[PDB]
Amino acid sequence: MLEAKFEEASLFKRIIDGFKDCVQLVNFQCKEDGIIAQAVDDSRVLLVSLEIGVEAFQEYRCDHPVTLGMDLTSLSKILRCGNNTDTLTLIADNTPDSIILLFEDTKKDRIAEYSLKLMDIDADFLKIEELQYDSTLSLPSSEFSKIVRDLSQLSDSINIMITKETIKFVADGDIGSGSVIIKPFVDMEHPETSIKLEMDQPVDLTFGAKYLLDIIKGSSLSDRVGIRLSSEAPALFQFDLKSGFLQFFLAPKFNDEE
Amino acid sequence: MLEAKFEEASLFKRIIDGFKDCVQLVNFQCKEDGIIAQAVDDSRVLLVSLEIGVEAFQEYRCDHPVTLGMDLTSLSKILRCGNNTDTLTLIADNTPDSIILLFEDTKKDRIAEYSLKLMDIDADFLKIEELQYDSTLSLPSSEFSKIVRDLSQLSDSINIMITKETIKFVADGDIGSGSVIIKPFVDMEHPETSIKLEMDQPVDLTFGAKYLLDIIKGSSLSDRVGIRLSSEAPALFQFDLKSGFLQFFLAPKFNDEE
Amino acid sequence: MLEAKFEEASLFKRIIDGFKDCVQLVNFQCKEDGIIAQAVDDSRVLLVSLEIGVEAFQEYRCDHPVTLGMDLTSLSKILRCGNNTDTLTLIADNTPDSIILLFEDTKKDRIAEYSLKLMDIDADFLKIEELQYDSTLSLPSSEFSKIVRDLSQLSDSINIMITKETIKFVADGDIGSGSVIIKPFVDMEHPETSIKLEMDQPVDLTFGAKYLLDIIKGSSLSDRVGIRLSSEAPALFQFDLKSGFLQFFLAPKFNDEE
Repeated sequence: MLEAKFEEASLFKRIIDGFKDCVQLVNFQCKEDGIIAQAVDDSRVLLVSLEIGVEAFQEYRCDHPVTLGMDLTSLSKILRCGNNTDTLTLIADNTPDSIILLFEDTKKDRIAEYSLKLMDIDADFLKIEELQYDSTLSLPSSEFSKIVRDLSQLSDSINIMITKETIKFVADGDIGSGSVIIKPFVDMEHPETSIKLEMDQPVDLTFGAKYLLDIIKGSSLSDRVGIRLSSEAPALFQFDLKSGFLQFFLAPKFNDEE
Repeated sequence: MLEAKFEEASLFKRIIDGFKDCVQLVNFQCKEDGIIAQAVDDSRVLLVSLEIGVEAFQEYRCDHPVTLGMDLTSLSKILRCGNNTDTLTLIADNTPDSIILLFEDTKKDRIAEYSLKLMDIDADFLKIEELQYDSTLSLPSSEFSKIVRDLSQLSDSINIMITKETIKFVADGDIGSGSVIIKPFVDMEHPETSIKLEMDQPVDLTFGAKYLLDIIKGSSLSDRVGIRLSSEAPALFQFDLKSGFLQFFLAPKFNDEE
Repeated sequence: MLEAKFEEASLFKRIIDGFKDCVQLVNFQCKEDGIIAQAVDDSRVLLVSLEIGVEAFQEYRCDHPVTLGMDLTSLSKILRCGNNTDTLTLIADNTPDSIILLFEDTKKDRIAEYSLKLMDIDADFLKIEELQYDSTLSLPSSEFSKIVRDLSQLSDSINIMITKETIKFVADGDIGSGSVIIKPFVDMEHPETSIKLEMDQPVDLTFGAKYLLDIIKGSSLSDRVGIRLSSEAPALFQFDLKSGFLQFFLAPKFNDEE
């Protein structure tokens, strides 16, 4: 069973836009403590992991863990109906064939009620995140977006190099090249702008501009993105929600991978 | 002869945008009491009927019913010059080859004067609207636009079902389906939001999302669209003007038609 | 050597957008009194001539005339990083292979430093502007833009006819035709709106709508464009800068040329 309704349909429409783009399907599933989901591009280098806590729903009941996959573009079309304030109510029975998305106006005039035929995925969820990542930084999300779009002009691969007290994005391509370089610092004038960074061992990872571009669409969800990198493992970029989060595990380039 | 000038060129540029899109040509023609026009798509299921009363012109003289057809996209290009406030003056002689559209600034500096070569249509105007339509409703135009765009995401055909005190748009397609359902109601707090509906006999008509999408572009002309449906006849959607109107007669789907 | 930094990176990003579009390459070069540049489309009828005085830089040193060519689209990509306020510093050594464009935030956090591989052009600068042009006019730039976009709807060639106290743009095409006509006049209420025009001999020149469309993108640089026409010579359209300018020499149509 499943019955969950958000206050503002925007929140759910915001989140889904965050990965609607980098993955073809998403296998959603509700647990007693909230909703979670996961997706992997066909290119098999990008993993999307989502969690919306109960804390984010005005009503929520998942009395029996219903797993349900579905095409994202199809889900986005149904979410276009959005109304970003008028109540969105996910509804899905015990063993569903389609999830019913129900929007209702502030009164009872509009019964916008869509049903989206679910997909069929042979659920193989992955737990690849790890305990210790070589380096860990965070920074204003939009600062990060700029850097990622910018450098992706020059090259198809952005290189993220982290050394002691120095974070350096560098794109080197054909027309030329360029590199943004930032340093950790505080700002109690609005601490959520200060660049936090710990580095257990300096790291140098190169990723695909393509994918990174997708990963920054989660910026419309948080004030600060957090990036953790590991030499022997996909880097974990994350954006926090009011209860829950949205994380993208991107596999660093071998020479391919991106 | 013909000499008609609107106060704000916007009004005429607004109207023409309303059907510029769903028809290839329009056969314009002036009568002593105003200007009227009609168009039918090549697909032969959509009829556009327009009427701009004298009441809407600052000057108007049609001393001898000049019928003049013309391509819409071509007319739209000439209307792009629009200036939405600066005086547009339609001018066309007794037996014209082209209509002269003249814009002049608030003084005499700008003589924007275009001439558009008329087309040649063997005028066969149609009077297909009828006395009694099975059901009749009206509603905020934008409410209607939403419903039409929305449902057209799911399907290529929107179905409009009208029963006692229940108006229900339903699109059922491949990714899934969905239906908006509204009920008649008043609102003296701004009566032009209240949903008026009379139903002599309940009706169930299915149309083409494609066409309906075009029909809602007339929303930029009125606060409320009016829809009248008939079992044995094209549905009449209309948008009222300050003297005159703009109506689209769309032929309900057999299985084809849209 | 070369080291020049603008206060607001916008100014340089504004200028380059002005011709980024109508030319493939630009051969930049610094002289003791400022920076200048020139470009010619492959179509060989449009010349772009630029000059940014020292007066427009917060710092400037060109101790040895370094000529450097470069692709514009590539330059525009690097200028997208723009930040329109944060300091852009052009840097190029004595005999460069690439120009380094350096943006820095208001503090020292962001070292956006790009390098653009220069091109290789066998510099043949042209001095084709002349002493006396048959007619000379100026007018609000945006007034001019309108006229140029408008008429380019009807035709592929705009004709500029200048007679005593009458400036008349006329496009005559297939769907029809149209002509804007203006007259010289003063306005001490904001003199920079008054249409200045001297005519030593009346002129009638026809140009390519295509090119003229490009020439008006320099409007985002000045309040008034200035057009000087000559029977036996490319017309000179210009936009003035705070020290310097931007001029486009367009070759009038023979029947071809545009």
